[PDB]
Amino acid sequence: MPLILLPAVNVVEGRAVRLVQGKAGSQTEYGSAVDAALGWQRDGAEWIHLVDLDAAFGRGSNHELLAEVVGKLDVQVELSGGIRDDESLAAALATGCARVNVGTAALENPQWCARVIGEHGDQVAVGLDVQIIDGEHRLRGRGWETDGGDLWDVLERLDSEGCSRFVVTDITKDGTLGGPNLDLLAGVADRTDAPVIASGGVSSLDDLRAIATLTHRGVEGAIVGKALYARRFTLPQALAAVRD
Ligand SMILES: NC(=O)c1ncn([C@@H]2O[C@H](COP(=O)(O)O)[C@@H](O)[C@H]2O)c1N/C=N\CC(=O)[C@H](O)[C@H](O)COP(=O)(O)O
Repeated sequence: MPLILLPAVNVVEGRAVRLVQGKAGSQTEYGSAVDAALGWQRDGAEWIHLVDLDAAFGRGSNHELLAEVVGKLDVQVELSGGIRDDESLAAALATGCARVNVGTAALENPQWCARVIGEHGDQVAVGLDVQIIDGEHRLRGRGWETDGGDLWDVLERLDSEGCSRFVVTDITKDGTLGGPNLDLLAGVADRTDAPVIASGGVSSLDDLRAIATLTHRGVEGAIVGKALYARRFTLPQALAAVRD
């Protein structure tokens, strides 16, 4: 199957935004989150990667608006941000979303995370957001403010636990239009049979073709934010590119 494309809708105060390397001072904005989501659906999206960035940064919630978005969409939503306990996991799932991503809690609450992987299966994926410095692949939590440990040790543990899916970001590529980190993606994909979703850095249709070349190694899809919002290319171009 071709690479699945997931347009990102990253929500700050109800708006679709992007950041450069997850840093608040670099925020660009693209309208209402609901209009963004509906637009990508109109354009052909199979999936929306819907992120509550206020919740990821521990500074607020867009949960009600995200529930509205999920409810209005016909297509599948992968929902994340703030999903750190039983209450917030249930609230997320109660929206009717297809699945969630857990970030911080995989780092800080491994037992909880293992429990929810166990109970929820394919509805729970883990986001592995990686900052690589001098070869050290570190996970980042809490809106990428915190250190969450070594990627490979955590990946190994999650994989052992049965984690359904991993959503992998090179944080230093996220929002940069600098290209995906294909090394990191292949590295993760080669260490798990669980599907991997590539997130961050896409800058061109050729970047998507490049990620597509990894589908056989288990890279199932790619999340695309800035290239779409900035109108580097269109969704149908992208959908067509991954089938070249
Ligand atoms: N500081 C951040 O920006 C950030 N911090 C956490 N998350 C996510 O918050 C959730 C974890 O929350 P929690 O720990 O569980 O509360 C997880 O999903 C974290 O992965 C972020 N999402 C970043 N990009 C969002 C995205 O969708 C890009 O648009 C996409 O990579 C495309 O990038 P592009 O434009 O194409 O380069």
